[PDB]
Amino acid sequence: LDLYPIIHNYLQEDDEILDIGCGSGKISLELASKGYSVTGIDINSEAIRLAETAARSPGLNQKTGGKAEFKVENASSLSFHDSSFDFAVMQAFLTSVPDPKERSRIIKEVFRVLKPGAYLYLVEFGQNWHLKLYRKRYLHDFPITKEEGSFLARDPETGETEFIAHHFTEKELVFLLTDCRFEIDYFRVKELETRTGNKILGFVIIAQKLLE
Amino acid sequence: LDLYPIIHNYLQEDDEILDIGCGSGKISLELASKGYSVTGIDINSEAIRLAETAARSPGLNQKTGGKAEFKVENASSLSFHDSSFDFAVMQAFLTSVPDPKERSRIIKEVFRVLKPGAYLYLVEFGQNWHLKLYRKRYLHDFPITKEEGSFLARDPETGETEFIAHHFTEKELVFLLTDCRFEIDYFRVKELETRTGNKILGFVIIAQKLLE
Ligand SMILES: [Ca+2]
Ligand SMILES: [Ca+2]
Ligand SMILES: [Ca+2]
Repeated sequence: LDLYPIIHNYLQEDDEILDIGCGSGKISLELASKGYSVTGIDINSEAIRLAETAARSPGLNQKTGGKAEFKVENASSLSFHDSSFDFAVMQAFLTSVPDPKERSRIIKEVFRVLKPGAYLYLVEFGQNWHLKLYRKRYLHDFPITKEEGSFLARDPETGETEFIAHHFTEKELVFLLTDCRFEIDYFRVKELETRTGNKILGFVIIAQKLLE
Repeated sequence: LDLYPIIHNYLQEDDEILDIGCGSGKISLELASKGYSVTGIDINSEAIRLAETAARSPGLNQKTGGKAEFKVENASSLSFHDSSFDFAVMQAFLTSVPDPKERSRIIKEVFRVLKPGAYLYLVEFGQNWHLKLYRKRYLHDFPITKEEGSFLARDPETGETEFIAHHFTEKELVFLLTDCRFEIDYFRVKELETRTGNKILGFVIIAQKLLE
């Protein structure tokens, strides 16, 4: 999952960027390389440690000016102040958050730490009902997950449950955003690659935080 | 899956090493780094391409003298001459070969391209019957694979069959080797990590090619 080019139409030179769910920091470091100041955020210290590791390795940059810092954070309770950031990126993050109420609380937090009229770049997987094998997985796991579009990712050799993944409907994603006072500025359905190599449909969205 | 230290008791300074099933070349490059001349072999050009890619990247070496070359090969029909190599490494390779007759033909080829009294370093996964989830997988897939210890690795999100994996019994591995005139010099049962992160028991073996 790379950064879609569209993001560069909305970024401005001195934007302070929050990367929510940075993992081991691929995207944060790519933005830093392009001259942006980015804070990469993640709940687990493992990922954050790896990210600061990667962040040392040199000669990466295609531009000057950027920097990347990483911090362990709980996205439904950010340490940062209101209006701390010019831009947020949320790439395949909410998909790993099993509680729909937890997801709104995260969006409210992003809204809070973003300045007025700041943009949010969001990429998520859609519910691929049209794909027989995904329809089957959704049908099979609903009785367990009890949420529509949430299913279990399983160990390939063993079939043991590893984690809960959620796929979104357009309606659901749109309202998650517009209920927290974002406006949709850019929206595409795209073919995305899952963390396991499947080609499925998802969404690329640029939302803008409304002025008070 | 790293190289077990034992290998360094059997390697000699100017050994020419064959790495069968080199993938993207992690192990070949590690041996090259340590000053060995190594040929990394793999059936698919993708892996080989990546390997020559990785092989360009610099500053890796902890010793001088080594080099790594990569070639697309079919292991049951090697292009190399008899007695071409002082040492062979076969790490989690045979596990991906679904035909037990194909596996003997590979061992015969390794025997052929190895010099008299050369060593073979082999690492493989054992049949973990003691692990309930592996016992269950073996039981479930036998009717499909029709080979004992062979099962299907499945897509984590979708459950679709990706590939056939084989786990070995000690008897089976021992005879695969001793039927082709190797003698077992070193043998350990170790806890290994699967390509998907499972901790299962397997084998580390140093076999020696018998003198004619
Ligand atoms: Ca499964
Ligand atoms: Ca796949
Ligand atoms: Ca696992």
